[PDB]
Amino acid sequence: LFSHLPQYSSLTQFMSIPSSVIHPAMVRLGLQYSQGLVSGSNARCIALLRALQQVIQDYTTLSRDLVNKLKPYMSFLTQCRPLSASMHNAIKFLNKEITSVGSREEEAKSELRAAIDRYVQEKIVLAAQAISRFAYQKISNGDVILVYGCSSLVSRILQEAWTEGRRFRVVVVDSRPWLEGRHTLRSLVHAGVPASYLLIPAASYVLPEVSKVLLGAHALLANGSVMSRVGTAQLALVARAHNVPVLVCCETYKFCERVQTDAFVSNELDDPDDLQCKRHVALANWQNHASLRLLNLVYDVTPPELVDLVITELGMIPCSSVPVVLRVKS
Amino acid sequence: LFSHLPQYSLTQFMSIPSSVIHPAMVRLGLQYSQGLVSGSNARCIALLRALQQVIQDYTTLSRDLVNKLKPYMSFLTQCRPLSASMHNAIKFLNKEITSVGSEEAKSELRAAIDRYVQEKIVLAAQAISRFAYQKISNGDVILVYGCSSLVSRILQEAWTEGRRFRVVVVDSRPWLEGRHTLRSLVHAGVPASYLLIPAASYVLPEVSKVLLGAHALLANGSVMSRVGTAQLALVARAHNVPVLVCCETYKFCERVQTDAFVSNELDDPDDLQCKVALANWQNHASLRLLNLVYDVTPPELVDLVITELGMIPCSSVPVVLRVKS
Amino acid sequence: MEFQAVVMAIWYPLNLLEFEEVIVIVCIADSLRYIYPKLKTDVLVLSCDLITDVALHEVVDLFRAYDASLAMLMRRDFIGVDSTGKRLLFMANEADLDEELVIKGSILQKHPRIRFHTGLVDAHLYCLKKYIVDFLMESELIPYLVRKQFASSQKSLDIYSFI
Amino acid sequence: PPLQAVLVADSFDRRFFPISKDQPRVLLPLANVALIDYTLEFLTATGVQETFVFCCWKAAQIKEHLLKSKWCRPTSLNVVRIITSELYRSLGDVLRDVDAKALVRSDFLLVYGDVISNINITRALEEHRLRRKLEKNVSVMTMIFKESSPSHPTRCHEDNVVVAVDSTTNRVLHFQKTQGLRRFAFPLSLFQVEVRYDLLDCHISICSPQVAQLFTDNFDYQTRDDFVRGLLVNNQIHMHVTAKEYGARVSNLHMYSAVCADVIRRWVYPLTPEANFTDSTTQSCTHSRHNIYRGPEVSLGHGSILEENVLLGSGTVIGSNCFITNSVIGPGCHIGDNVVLDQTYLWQGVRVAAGAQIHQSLLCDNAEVKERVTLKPRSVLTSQVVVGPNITLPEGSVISLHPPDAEEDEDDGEFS
Amino acid sequence: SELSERIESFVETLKRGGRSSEEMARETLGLLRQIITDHRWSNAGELMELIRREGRRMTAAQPSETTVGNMVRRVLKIIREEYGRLHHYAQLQSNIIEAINELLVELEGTMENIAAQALEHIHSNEVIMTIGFSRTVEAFLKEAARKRKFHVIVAECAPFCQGHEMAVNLSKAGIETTVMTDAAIFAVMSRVNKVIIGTKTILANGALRAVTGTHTLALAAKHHSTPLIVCAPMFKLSPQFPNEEDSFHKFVAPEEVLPFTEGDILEKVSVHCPVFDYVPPELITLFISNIGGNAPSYIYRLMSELYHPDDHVL
Repeated sequence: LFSHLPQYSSLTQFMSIPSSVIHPAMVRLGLQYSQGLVSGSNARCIALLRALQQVIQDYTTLSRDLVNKLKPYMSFLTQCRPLSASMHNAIKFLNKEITSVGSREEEAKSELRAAIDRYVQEKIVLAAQAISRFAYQKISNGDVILVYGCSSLVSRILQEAWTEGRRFRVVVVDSRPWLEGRHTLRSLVHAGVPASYLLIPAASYVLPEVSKVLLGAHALLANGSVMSRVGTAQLALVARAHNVPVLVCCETYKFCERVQTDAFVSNELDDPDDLQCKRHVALANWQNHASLRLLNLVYDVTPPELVDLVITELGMIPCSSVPVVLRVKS
Repeated sequence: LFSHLPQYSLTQFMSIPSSVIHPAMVRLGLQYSQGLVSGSNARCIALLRALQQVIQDYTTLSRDLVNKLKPYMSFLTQCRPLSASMHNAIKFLNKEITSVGSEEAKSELRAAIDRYVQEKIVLAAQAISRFAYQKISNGDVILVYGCSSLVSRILQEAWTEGRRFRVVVVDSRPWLEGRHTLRSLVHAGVPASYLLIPAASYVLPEVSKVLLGAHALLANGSVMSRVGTAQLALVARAHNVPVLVCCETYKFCERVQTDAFVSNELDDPDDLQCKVALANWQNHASLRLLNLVYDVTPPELVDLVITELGMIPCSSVPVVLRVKS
Repeated sequence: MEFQAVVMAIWYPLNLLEFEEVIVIVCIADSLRYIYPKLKTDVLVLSCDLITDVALHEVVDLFRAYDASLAMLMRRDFIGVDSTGKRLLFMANEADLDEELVIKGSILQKHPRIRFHTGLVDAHLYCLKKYIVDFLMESELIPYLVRKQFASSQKSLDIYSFI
Repeated sequence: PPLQAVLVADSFDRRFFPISKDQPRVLLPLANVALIDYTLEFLTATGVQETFVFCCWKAAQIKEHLLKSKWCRPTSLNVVRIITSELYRSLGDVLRDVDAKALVRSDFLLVYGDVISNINITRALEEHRLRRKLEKNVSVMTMIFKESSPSHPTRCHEDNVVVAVDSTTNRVLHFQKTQGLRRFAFPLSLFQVEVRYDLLDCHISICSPQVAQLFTDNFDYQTRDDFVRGLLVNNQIHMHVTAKEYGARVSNLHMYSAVCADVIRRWVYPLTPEANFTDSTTQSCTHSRHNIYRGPEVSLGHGSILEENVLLGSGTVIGSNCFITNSVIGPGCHIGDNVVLDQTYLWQGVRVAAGAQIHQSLLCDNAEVKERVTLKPRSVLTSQVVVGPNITLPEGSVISLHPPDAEEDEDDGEFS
Repeated sequence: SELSERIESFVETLKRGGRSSEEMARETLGLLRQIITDHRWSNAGELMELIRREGRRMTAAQPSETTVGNMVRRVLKIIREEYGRLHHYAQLQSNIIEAINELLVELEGTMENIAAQALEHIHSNEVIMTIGFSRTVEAFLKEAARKRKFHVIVAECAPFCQGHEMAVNLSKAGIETTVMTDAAIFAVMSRVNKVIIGTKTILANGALRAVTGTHTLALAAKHHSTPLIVCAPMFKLSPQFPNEEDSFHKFVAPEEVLPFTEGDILEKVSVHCPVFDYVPPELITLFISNIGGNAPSYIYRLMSELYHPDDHVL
C-alpha cells in the first residue's frame, strides 16, 4: 500500500526527435536517469547540474524567463526518476541564483554557468575531501568497517584513508536487486584494502566482528532522520543491536527541510520487475497473479537514535545538529 | 475493528414458566445481562449455585446432563460472555458429570460444587491472602485498580493482621467500579485515595507496589483482566514500581493470546456518554463508541503472580497449568 | 537543433522525419563531407533506398542514453554484437578475408560473449556524432570506428547498433 | 540405463615434474585429501555406478590408496574396477583400450582423473541423450564448461580455450586452446554463431561410446584436445555450460593453488574440508569463522593469529605469535614459533622450526626447514627435503632429493 | 543388506543435501523403525547403543539438520519409557513399534493442528509478514484465509530467493501478497501487525535457528513491538542450547551470493553466505506448536517430556 508513490517501468516515444520543448541535454539526462546509467546521489546532482550548464548558454533572452523556463525540464526529470534532495537543493540554489541576478545577457549567462562550477567545488568536491579528513581520524588502525552498497563518498573515505596508511578491513554488505555493493567492492579491491562481501540478511552474522558501520546518506531530513538506500535503516538497527558505532557521511547540501516520521513517505518505487530472481524462476509473469504485488523500495529512513555520527563538511555532528547545520547554513 | 467480538445492549422470547432454559438459569442470565452480578469470582459462585439448583431439579445420566446443560451455557454466552473462571468451572462440571458412572449421584455431584467453591475459590482466597501478607510492609502505599473480591480481601486482612499501609484506588469509566473498592476500604479503616486512570502517572511516583486482580491468566503468562490493568501496569513499570497480580489457580485458561484483540467482550456503548454532547451518537454514521471489558498485559509487565500454590513469576503459570492437570 | 538529418544523393526518407530540415529543406558516402558547412551538431545520415519506416525512437535512444560515438540501424558483412545485444564489437564488411575471421584477444577478454550475425541488412541510418564528420575532414567509418575503439577529435569511443 | 564413467588416473603430462616423479599426481592432497577423492566423490554424487579407474604411472600407490578408501568398500554405490596397465602412454590408448574390452555400452562420462567439481550431470546428461536419440546418433560428446570470466585465478593460461558455438543448440563449431596467441584465428564457413571465451574447460566430457570407436579406428589421436580438433575438420560435439556449480581440473601447480583456495573458501560446497566427504577418521574438521578449519587435537599456540582460510590437520601443534593465513597445513605436523605462512600449502608432516617466513609455496610431506628461513613466493619443497638455518630461497625454486629434477638437493642452496 | 545400504543412502543424502522437514522426520522414523526391527538385539541397552551410534553418524553427517537428531532422541526416549514400564523382554520389540506408529500419526497431523489455530491469531484486515518458505506457515496462512481476509508480505530471503515460491503459493490461494527485497524489513515494519515465521530448529532456551533473515526480522519486530509468532511443530524442538562449542551455522557456496563470473576480485574478496541465523528468545512472542501456543519460556518443560536428559548429547 505504497499507493501515493509512483511506480515506474521509457518516456521518450512521444517527444519530438529534434530539440523539443525540453532541451537536448535534458532529454539525454532524463533518458540516462530512467535507463540507470547514473545512480549515485552525488553523480545525479553533477549529471543534472552540468547538463544544466548546457541549458544556460543555449538559452537566449533574464531571471523571470529562465526560472519558469527551467520548470518543464525538471518536471520531465522527475517523470524519469524522482528527484532526490541532492538534486532538489541543487535546483533550489539554482532558482535562487537566477532570481538573484538581474538587469547584460551574455555576462549573466557566463556568470551563472561559472557559479554552478563553484557550487560543485565548494559543496560536492571540496566537501567530499573535507568529509574524508574528519572520517580519517575516526577510522582506527586495526578496525573492521561495514559499508553498504555503492556510495561515492563512503568509497572516497576508506580509500583516501587507506592511502594515508591506516590498514583497516572493509566488509561490504549488499542487497538485491541493485547489487551495487559490487561497485563499491571492485573499486575497493583495486585500492588494495582487504574486503569481504555478503548480502544483507547475513548482516547479523558478520556484525559481531565489525568495529564500526560507515554508511552514506541520500538526504538528511530536518529532524535528523537519514534517508538513503533501503537496507541502511535495517543495517543501523542491527548495528545498534550489536552495539557497534554507526556513522553517516553526508554533505551539507543534502540537508532537506522536509521531515519524515516513518519510512513510507517519498520512498520511490522503482521497477518491480527487478525483483525477478532468474533462479528456475518462480516469480516470472507475476502479473498473472492478481493478488500478488511486488514492492521495490529505493529509499528508507533511519531514525536519529539509531545513528551516532554524522560526518559533515563542517565538523562531526551528532545527528541532532542536523536541524542546526540547516540553520547556520542559509 | 472489533468485528469478531460481539456487541450487545434477551428474555422477551422465553415463556414466564420457562421450559427451554431452567428458571434459575434464566434468573442468572438476566442478572448477568443487567449487571446485578459482577466480578469473575461472584459470577462463578452464582453460576455454580445455579447449577446446583439445576442438578437438584434434574430427574432422569452422564451424557444426558451434559447435553442438557449445554443449551444453558449457550444462553449464558448470549446473555454475558463467559469469563475464563466460568469456563473452567463448566469444564470441571462436565468432567465431573462424565466421570460419574452407573438419584444418589445428584447429591454426590452437588457436594462436588461445594468441594469446588471451597478449596478453589474460598480456601484459595485465604491462601493468596496469606502469601500477599508477606509482600505488604508497614508504611508502603499500594495502588489497586477497580474492584476485585480478592484484592480487597487481601488488603483488608493485611490491615487486620497488623499492617499500617495506605491504598490508592485507581478507577475507570464507565463502570466506575473502584468506588466499590474505596467504600469497602473505608469501612475497614484503611487510609485511601481515589483517582481515575489518567492521573495514574501522577501517583505512581509515590506508589510502592501495584496490586492488581486477574480475571484469567493465559497459557503464556498474559494477564487478561479489566481494561485499564495493562495500561496501568505499563505506567507502573515506567515508574519502576513492582506489579503484583493476585489470581487463583482455577482461573488459569489454556487459551493463549498476544494482543488485546482476540477475546475481549464489549459492553454496550451507551454507557459512555457522561453528564452531554454524545447522547445522539447513533445518528452520527462515522462515530462508533467502543468500550472493551478486558485486556491482556504481557508477562514482562508483571513482576509477580500470587496464587494459592505460591508466588510465581508470571512466566511459570504454564507450570501451574501443568501441575494441576 | 540536437540533430541534423542528412539525406544522400525519396519521399520515404523525407517523411520518415515526421525534424524540420534535410540536407538532401535546402538541397545542395562522401556527400556528408560536401554537406560539412551545415552546423555540425550530431548528424543523422539517412539512406537513399531500403529505408522502411523503422521508428527512430529505439535507435536515437542508443545515442542519447549511452552517448555512443556512432549508432546504426540494421534489420558478406559480419557483425559481432556484445552479449547485451546493442553494442557493436567486431564489424567486418570484407568477406574477402582469407577464410579467417581473426578477432583481437583484447575484446574477447573485455567482452567474452560475442554474438555474430550473418549478413544483416544495413539500413544506412548512421547516427554519427558531430566530431566524426570532422575527423573525416582531417562502409568507410562504420568498420573503422568499431576498430578505433580498444582518430581522436573529441575518451574511448563506443558504437551501438539496433536490430 | 546405468551411468558409467572412465577415470584416467594417470595424468599423461609432466606438469608436476619434481612431484610426479615420486608421488603420482592423483594422490597429492589438495585440502588434505587426495585429488582422486574429489573426482570420485563428484562421480558418486552425479550418479555414476560403474566407474573404471585406469592407472599406468605409479599404479601401485594409486591402487593401494584406493583400496583403503571409501569407494572400494561394498557399501559404495559406485564400483571402481581398477585397471592397471603399464602399456598406456596417453589418453588415446586408454580410451581405445575401452573397445579392447568393450567396457561401456551406453553414454559414459569421461572425467580426466583430477577433476574437482560439484557438477550435477543430470541436466547435461538428459540433454545429451535427448539430442542423441533425436538426430539419429549425431552427437558423440557433450563438453562441460563452467561459465567463468577470463581474468580469474582458476583460468590458467595453459588450459585457456576459446570456442565458437551455435548458441541456439549448444554445438561446438570451433574449439582451440589459446596457449600462446594474441589474436584468435577463427576459420570461416562455420557460420553458414556465438564466440565464447568465458568458458572454463573443466574436462568433464560426457562422451558417448562412439568416441571410444572414434579413438579406435583413428590410432593417431592421443588426447581429447586432439579429438575435438580432429573431428571439427571432418560428426558432432555439443556442450553444456554450467553457471551455478564449480568445476576445475588441477593441471599445473598454479591451478593447484587456485583450486585449493577455492575449496577452502567453500566454492565446491558439498566438498568442503569440514564435510569430511571421504569419511576418514583422520580428516575431520570444524569450520570456524573466517573459513578457519582446525582438525581434531590441533593444540594451537599462544598469541598465534589465524587470519582466514586456514585448514589445519590432526596433530598440528602451532607455535607462539604466528600469522598463519590462507594456507593448508596437513595431517600432523609441527610448526614452531613466530612463523608467517601466507598462501602456503604444507603436506603431512613438516618441521617449521622458528620465525621462518614462508610465503606462497608448497612444502611436501616430511619436509624440513630450520630456524630463520625466508622462502619467497612460488617455491616448491619436495618430500623429505631439509633447508638449512640461513637460506633465503629465490622466487621459483624447486628443491628435491633428486638434483637432476629440482634446482637443489637435500640441504640449503649451493650445497649437495 | 537392504537396510544398511539404505542407512548410508540416508546419510549421504544428508551430507549432499538432496525434501521438507516433515518428510525428513518421517523418513527418520521409518529408518529407525527398520533399525529396531531388522537388527538383532537382546535387550534395550544394546539397541540404545545402536540407535545412539546411528544417530551420531546421521547427526555428524549434517549437524545443521537437527530434525533427524530430534527424532533419534524421541525414539530413544520412547525406547527407555517403553522399557521402563516393563521394568530381555519379548514384547518390547513390538511395544516400541506401536509407540513409533503413534509417533508417526502424531506426525502427518502436525501441520493440521498448527493450522487449526490460525483463526485465533489472524484477524480481518490484518497484515502479516513472513520470511522464508515454510510449509507450516503457508498452511497456517491458508487456513486463516478460508474465513478471514488479510494481507501478507513475503520478504524474500536473498541468496536462495525462496519467498518467491512462497508468495506464488500464497497468491494462488487468494491472499493478497507482497514480495519484498529483504532490505525493506525495517521499512515496511511500521505497517506490519504480526510476524509469522518458521524455523529450522527451536533450541532449548526458546531461541531458534531459522532462515538467514529472521534475526534481522526479529530485531525490527522487537523495535516496533510487533508480535513475532513462530509456527513450528515438535520435531523442530531440539534439546541443544546455543553453546559456542557446537557450530550451528551452515555455510554454503559463495556462488549463491557473489557469482563466479566476477573474476580476479574473487581471489581477494572473502564471501561467506550463511543460511541460518540465531534468533534469541527475547525477540519471540509465541510458539504455535501442534499442542498449543505456549510461550518461549515454557520450551524447557517441553524438552523434559520429549527427550531424556541422558539423550541430549547422544
